[PDB]
Amino acid sequence: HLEKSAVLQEARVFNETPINPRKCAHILTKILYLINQGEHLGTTEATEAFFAMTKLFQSNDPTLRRMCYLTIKEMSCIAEDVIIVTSSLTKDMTGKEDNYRGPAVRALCQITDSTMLQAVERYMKQ
Amino acid sequence: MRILMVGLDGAGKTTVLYKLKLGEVITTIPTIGFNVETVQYKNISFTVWDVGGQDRIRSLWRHYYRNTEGVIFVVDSNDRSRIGEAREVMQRMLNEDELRNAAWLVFANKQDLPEAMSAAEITEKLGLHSIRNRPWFIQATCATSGEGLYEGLEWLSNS
Amino acid sequence: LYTVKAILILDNDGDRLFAKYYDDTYPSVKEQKAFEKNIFNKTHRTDSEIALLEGLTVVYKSSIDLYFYVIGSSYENELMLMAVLNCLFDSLSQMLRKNVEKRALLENMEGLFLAVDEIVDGGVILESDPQQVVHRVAL
Repeated sequence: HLEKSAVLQEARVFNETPINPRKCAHILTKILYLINQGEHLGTTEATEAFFAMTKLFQSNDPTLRRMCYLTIKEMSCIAEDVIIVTSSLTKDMTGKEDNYRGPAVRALCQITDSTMLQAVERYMKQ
Repeated sequence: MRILMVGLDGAGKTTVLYKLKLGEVITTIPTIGFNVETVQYKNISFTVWDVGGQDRIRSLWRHYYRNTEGVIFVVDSNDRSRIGEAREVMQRMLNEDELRNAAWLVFANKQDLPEAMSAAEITEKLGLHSIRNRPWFIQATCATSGEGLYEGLEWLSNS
Repeated sequence: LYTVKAILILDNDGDRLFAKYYDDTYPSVKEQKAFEKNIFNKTHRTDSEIALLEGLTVVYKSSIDLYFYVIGSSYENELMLMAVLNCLFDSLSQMLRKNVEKRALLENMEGLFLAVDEIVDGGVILESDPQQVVHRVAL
């Protein structure tokens, strides 16, 4: 029905100044689809994504948030970086609903380093 | 405008930031898990990247590029220590070359009683007059006063 | 207890467009698919109270046009598992207020994905109470 290569370039367009929440949501869906049926993965592609995903964060939009989690969740055993996320993470944590919080832990857990742990323990206590 | 506010975690950049941004502050540690923030000033629509610089990321602080056009470089004024030499020069030069396409406005923080060693020496050392170059301002602040803040933005909101 | 070895969302036409392999042990995407061929196909368009393949439990809800699957080990309780099997089945159903088809999937692709993550997350069932859920989500 649809194909990966083009898409792989195109996903970053959401990352391009483009405002249209829907559009990107869809595009994200596809990626996930490619993935769902089966997909190669790798770093370069990831890294570029790493800068790409990252800017996009003045979104308030809750649902918008959802989408993110999922994606990130995708990266786990093949995960890349955490520090950026920290702030982000923190944001879920302080973040009003409850919701935000659960997804974040969930990606985190195959992937992470002892170290930070201590800190995040507190959160755990909570 | 992707305007990057730079400096370390522990600076108390963040303090400033929200002081301005929200009116209200937050700890003298700049962020660990970033800021991207949007501010309208003069109703003009701005993105603040606030870095609690911290090394590993610091190394990678280049880490992003696209849509870059403005610098708040927060440097702590009274910082007698981490400010110049190799580090300072390196950072500046690297940044400059890489994104010769953005004005560099350096922010000197917690000036309190200034606990620097000469406003003059440093500005020169940074080659502030190596100028023949992009809109520049050398600007003094102690955070609590916010000794020069509004101009930075203001003068900036110049075109 | 990590019950879902894997979960698959399937055509009538004996194909799978969603699967999340809760844990893999024979590799590949591929390898899953061959399995489908046997299994689904064979089963296709008809279900069981119980079905087994080799000491593993075979679980799943169908539609006239669609197939749902969960795999676990047959070494353990029908009822709960069923209860679950349904729990999903209903939830989504209820949620949907509709019988999924081929249509359903294209009709909104997102919802599946979204759905997929919430109950089970690789293997175990975190989420549930489908109505609850249903209400619980919408965003």
